[PDB]
Order: sequence, then C-alpha cells, then structure tokens
Amino acid sequence: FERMENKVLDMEATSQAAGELAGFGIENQFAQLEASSGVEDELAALKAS
Amino acid sequence: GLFDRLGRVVRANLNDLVSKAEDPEKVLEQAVIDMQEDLVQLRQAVARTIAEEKRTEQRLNQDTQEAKKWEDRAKLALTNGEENLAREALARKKSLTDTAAAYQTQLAQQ
Amino acid sequence: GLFDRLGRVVRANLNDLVSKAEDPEKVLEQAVIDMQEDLVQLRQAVARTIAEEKR
Amino acid sequence: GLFDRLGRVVRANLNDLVSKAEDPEKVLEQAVIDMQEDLVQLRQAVARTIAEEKR
Amino acid sequence: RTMSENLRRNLAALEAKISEAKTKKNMLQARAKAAKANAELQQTLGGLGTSSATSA
Amino acid sequence: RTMSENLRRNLAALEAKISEAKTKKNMLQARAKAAKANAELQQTLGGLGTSSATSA
Repeated sequence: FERMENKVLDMEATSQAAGELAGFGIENQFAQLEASSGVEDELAALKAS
Repeated sequence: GLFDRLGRVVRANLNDLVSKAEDPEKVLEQAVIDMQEDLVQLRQAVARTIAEEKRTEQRLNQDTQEAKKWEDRAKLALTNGEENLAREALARKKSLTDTAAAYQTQLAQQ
Repeated sequence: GLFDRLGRVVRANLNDLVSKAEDPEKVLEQAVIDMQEDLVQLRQAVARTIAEEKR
Repeated sequence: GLFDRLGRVVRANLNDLVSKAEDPEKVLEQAVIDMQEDLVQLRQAVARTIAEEKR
Repeated sequence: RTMSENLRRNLAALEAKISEAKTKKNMLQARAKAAKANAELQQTLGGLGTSSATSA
Repeated sequence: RTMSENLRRNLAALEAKISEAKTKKNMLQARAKAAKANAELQQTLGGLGTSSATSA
C-alpha cells in the first residue's frame, strides 16, 4: 500500500514537470534571475555611495 | 435514385445560408477549448510517462550505489583475507548489475 | 452538419452583445478574490514545507 | 460561456449603485469595532506570554 | 549435498521468474498507460481531421 | 558467544530497518504534503489558463 502511495510521489514529480505542457518552465523563472542579479547590481551601486 | 444525390445539393443550399453568416471564429474557439481539457490530461499522461521514467531512474541510481556497497563489502573481505565472503558479495553485485542494465534499457525505450 | 459550426457563430452573436456591455473589471475581481482564498492555504503549504524543513 | 464574465459586470452595475451611496465610514467602523474585541483578547495573549515570561 | 543443490537450482528459478514477472508488471503497466497517451497522440494527429470537419 | 553475536547482528538490523522506516515516514509525509502544494503551483501556472477562460 505504501508503495502505491510512492506512485503518488511519482504523480507529484509528474505534476512539477506538467507546467511545461502548459508552456511554463525555467524561461519564466529566468526573468526573476536576470531581475535579481540586477537587484544586487543596483543595491551594490547604492551602497557604493 | 437521383433524389438522394439531390439531397446532398439541397443540404448544400442550407450550407450556403450558414456560410453567408460569416462568423467563423466561433467553431475555432470550440475546437481549441475542447483540446485544452484533453491537453491537461495529455500533459499528465506525458508526466506519468516521465514518472515511470523517473521511478526507474532513481531505482537505477539506487542499484548502482548498492552495486558499489557489495564491491565495498568485497574490498573489506579481500583486504581481510575472506575471499568466500568476497565471492558471495561478487554474486550479489553481478545479479544487481544485470538488473541495473535491464532498467537502463527500460528507461531507454521510455 | 454545417448547423453545428453555425451554432458557434450564433453563440458569438451573444458574445458580441455581452462584449458591448464593456465593464470588464468584474471578472478580473472574481479571478483575484478566488486566488486569495487559495493563497492563504498556499502560503500555509509553503509554511508546512518550511515547518518540515525546520523540525 | 461569455454570460459568466457578463455576470461580474452586471454585479459591477450593483457595485456602482452602492458606491454612489457614498457613506464609506460605516464599514470603517465595522472593521475597527471587530478588531477591538479581538484586541482585548490579543493583549490578554501578550499578557499570558509575559506571564509565562514572569513565572 | 547433491539433491539439496538441485533444490537451490529450483529456488533460484522461483525467485528469478517471480522477480522478473514483477519488473514485467512495472514495464507493461507503464507501457500500457503510456500507449494510451501515444494512442491519444495518434488521435491528436486525427484531431486535425476533427477540426477539418467544420474547417470546410 | 558465537551465535549470541549473530543475535546482535539481527537486533542491529531490526533497529536499523525500523528507525530508517520512521525517517522515511517523516520524509514521505512531508514530501507528499509539499508535493500537493507543488502540484497546486503547477495548477497555478494553470490558473493563468483559468483567467484566460474569460480574458477573451
């Protein structure tokens, strides 16, 4: 029975990939990266004052 | 009789009246919304497919580290001078290593 | 038969009448209030996740 | 169907009629009186917290 | 010792056939559900026919 | 002493498998509830489709 519940673990693993069939992936989170690196750049430029 | 082939052309008169309405998009929408409900299950099916692929992949990872454990208990045996236990561990790993190869082929098709 | 594809375009006539109403925000509100109830549980789920992380 | 998104905009018509009433304070009062009953227990909770701190 | 070792052949066969049948259960079930999706991909190539049915 | 020490192997195995199963219970339960939330994050990527259903 526990092993069947591990197949629910495989279902959640499927579900985290599933956004890609909906056209969501790393290309979305990549924006927050390009942004957050820019946030560190401007906070560094501020503290350089 | 000819009246049946006439039946196609009088239904084509109706088809002319409804074509003259010219609001085509409405069925385009119908088509794409029906496929969206399927698509969420379809991506789920892809995910299930990947999930068997993964459950197998972690298994193969678990196998290949367990194969090292038998080789490690064999290294202990070899360095101790316990070759009988090294050969027991040698049987265990070979059995595992071939099952690992089977899972590798199962993943390859997956 | 063609009458079914006509069914999409006559429902598009209705869609024109309701589009002509032009008060779009009301559904925008519906969308964001539904997600707020989920969001309080969603943050809770994040918190549960952190809670296992903490324990 | 479009009629559901129209449902948000016809409820927005009602929202316009009630906004036009312009007597906003009444709900401001509701909000602050509800929190006062909680606040007396909330300060009590702070006090309980301090009380364990004191004991 | 002679017949006992033949019992070890027999037991080695029992575990081999049973364990292999278990990996067949995984492979076949997975392949079956996967095949239902792949059949739906063929049907989705057929979905182009279902849109054609009013594209006219 | 010889067979008794094999009972110590056996007891060491009992506690090892049981204790590991207890940490699996924590990890799996946590991972399961977490996965329900992560599935709701995939669904929230799908929430963009639910708004699209009247954004038209």
